[PDB]
Amino acid sequence: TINVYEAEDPANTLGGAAVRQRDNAASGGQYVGWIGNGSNNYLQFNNVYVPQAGTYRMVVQFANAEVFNVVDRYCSISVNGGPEKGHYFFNTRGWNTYRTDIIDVYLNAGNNTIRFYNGTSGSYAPNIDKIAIAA
Ligand SMILES: [Ca+2]
Ligand SMILES: [Mg+2]
Repeated sequence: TINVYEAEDPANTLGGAAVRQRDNAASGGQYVGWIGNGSNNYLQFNNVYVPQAGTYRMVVQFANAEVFNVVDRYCSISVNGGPEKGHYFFNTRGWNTYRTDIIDVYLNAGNNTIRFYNGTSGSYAPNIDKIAIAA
């Protein structure tokens, strides 16, 4: 681990309906919800800093208890305004149950942005607790 960033960090940008909410079960006692149902309802991590250009592992801590019978939640991930990389996040079976999954990201030396969104009407990303970047 080279850096951890809480979703609710006040440095971050929340668009639209995305919102910081309290959960004692979450890291830092908060998470970001209502990411999705249109690309304007986004979470952007600002100033994700690494010393070297390259591919890193981004460990995402999240909750997803959607049912249709559990289902995955899709999220689009854009690095530095780049093209979306889609990820299907498994079901944690409870909205207060936070697990992790890994997504590879290409970062520049210095500060980077990472945006989480889902542009599909009625479709939501998981709730995001925090991310960690590992070299
Ligand atoms: Ca958190
Ligand atoms: Mg995985």
